[PDB]
Amino acid sequence: AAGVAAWLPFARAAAIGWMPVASGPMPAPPRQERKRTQDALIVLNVSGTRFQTWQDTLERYPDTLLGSSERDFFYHPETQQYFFDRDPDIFRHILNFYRTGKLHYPRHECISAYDEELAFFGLIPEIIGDCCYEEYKDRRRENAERLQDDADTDTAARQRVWRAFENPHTSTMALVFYYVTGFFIAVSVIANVVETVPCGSSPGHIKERYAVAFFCLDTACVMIFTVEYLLRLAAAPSRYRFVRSVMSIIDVVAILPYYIGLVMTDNEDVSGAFVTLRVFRVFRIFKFSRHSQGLRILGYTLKSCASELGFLLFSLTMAIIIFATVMFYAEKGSSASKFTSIPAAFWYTIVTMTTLGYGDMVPKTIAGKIFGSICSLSGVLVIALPVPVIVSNFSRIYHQNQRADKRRAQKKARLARIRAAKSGSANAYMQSKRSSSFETQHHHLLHCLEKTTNHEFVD
Amino acid sequence: AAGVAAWLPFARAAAIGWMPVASGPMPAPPRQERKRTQDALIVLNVSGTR
Amino acid sequence: EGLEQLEAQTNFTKRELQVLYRGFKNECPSGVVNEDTFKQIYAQFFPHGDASTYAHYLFNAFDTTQTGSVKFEDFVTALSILLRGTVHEKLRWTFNLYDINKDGYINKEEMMDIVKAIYDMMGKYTYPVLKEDTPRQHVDVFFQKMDKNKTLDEFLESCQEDDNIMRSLQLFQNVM
Repeated sequence: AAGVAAWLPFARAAAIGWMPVASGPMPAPPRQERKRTQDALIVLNVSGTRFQTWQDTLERYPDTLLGSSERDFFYHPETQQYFFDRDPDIFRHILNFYRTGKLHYPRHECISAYDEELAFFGLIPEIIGDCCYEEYKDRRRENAERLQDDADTDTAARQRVWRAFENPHTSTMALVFYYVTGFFIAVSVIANVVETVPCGSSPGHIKERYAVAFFCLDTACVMIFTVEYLLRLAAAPSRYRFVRSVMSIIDVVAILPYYIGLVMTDNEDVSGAFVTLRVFRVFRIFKFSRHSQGLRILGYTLKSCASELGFLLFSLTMAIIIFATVMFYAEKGSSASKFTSIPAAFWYTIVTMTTLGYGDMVPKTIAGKIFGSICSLSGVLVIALPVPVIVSNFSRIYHQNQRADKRRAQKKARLARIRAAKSGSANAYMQSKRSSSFETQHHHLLHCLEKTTNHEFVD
Repeated sequence: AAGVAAWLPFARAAAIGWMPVASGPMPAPPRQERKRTQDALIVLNVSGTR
Repeated sequence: EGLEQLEAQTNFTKRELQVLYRGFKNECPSGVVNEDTFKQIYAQFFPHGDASTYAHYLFNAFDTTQTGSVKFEDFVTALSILLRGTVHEKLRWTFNLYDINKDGYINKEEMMDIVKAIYDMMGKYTYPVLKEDTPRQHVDVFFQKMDKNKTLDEFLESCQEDDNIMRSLQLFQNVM
């Protein structure tokens, strides 16, 4: 490597190994200099104290800024030294790297400062040793998501109400429509549940109540929902991506059952589909998605931990199979023999997975009870395996939600500070027009612009 | 502000953009002590460390 | 380089060259400046309006060979030939500045965008209350100053035929 130049003369001695075999013109060493060592401990004073290093130590990596004559841009001639104006402690790590050829990242420093110091000295971030590289990468990813959140979104016609619509806490009309459609979803699901109660839609008194008025309550509500969906069809920034969004899928799934039942009863009386209609009528519960602040958090959390839940599914299925087979095979000889099949044992294994317990189905042989107890314990551990990951992701996302709110407030404060500084500069220019060394030339350029545009500046 | 005060000469090049579009009495530069950055580095000590 | 770059590709002293390089590296640690840096320095210098398209043209003039980001050598060479160069060099720089495309003539739209870049900076806080008309009279005055027919040589001669712009050229040739 280029950093082991001090061992270069030793390789010269290696020629003696093959020198008797060597035979040729030997164009001789190319005008070598300084037979005796004249290594100068060149001094590099960085905003204060100084660091001395050998010339070959600084020149073993000429590809960087400190190599070649580029460093002489920061050379200080009247003092006979290199007065760099950079941070004097990251330079220490740079010097250690130059000596070693390997750079270590100390843990307790800001990544922004470290990276801009790296860029100032013409280095690459990929030379960090694996001992420090993993930590630097963690810090990179955390500050990267930080800066991503710093500039995610900014609030910026007929489509304009769309921004009001999808941010209902902007205008009174959007907020009232949002609240009232939530009330409509709630009243529709309440209508369904109070339809199911015997007092409303059962022959409680055949002698005499059964109101068919509820048959209207859904339809109107359904039509109401349609309009906002149609609203999102009208002010759609994306015609197809909006439908591809899961929210739209949930909305259309909740909307469809009334119309599909209309079509069915218009054409058929398919058995088993009307009850399916009633079942699917409930997905206004899922339509509550926008009103529920945390339901989006729950969905994103479930999406994030997909592999963990899949592994849970696989493990629980395997445990259910094993235990159900064992208990059916070791219990089929019982008198009652409620373990009449492997599916019959499935229900017992699944009620003993979750410490649920019904007593309707219990083993009656000595092996049965002990296998059931072991089954219960194994189910407990299996089901408890992924819940820490699930709740960790949920709480995490909750934390990024609140911290993103705080960061948005901080960015608003910072833009207010920037505009305040702009106003301060403007009024400073105005008072200079009415009445440091830098401000003299600043206002000189301002007056030159005024002359070239012949437009005087007022308060 | 002066946060990039080391870039004033470049801004002067910007002025070069707009002479043919200019119409004024040209009050000239307001003069200065020195037209450079010859101000040498200052050594400042903080508890025995300069 | 900095070792032989004393006058070969610059027109400044060693002290001025080194201080300019140190300042540029302080503002651009990577050693290469981009368009957005021009935008934000030009906005910081003049905090009274919008400074987008004029800075874009300035960078395009600095962006030699359309690389997209100029290095230090060409930047300092341009600064040297504009601040301590010859008159023909300044006129060549202005020619390249006003020639957004690569045609032999400068048309109406080029002057339109140039005068808009000049006039948008003051914003809505000026005493004369400029409107879109004042760029029209300015472009008319410039064009009647230019040749009647639908020339870079004519613009050069007009520049050197008027002493007001020549005395507006040594404003910064002397200082810094």
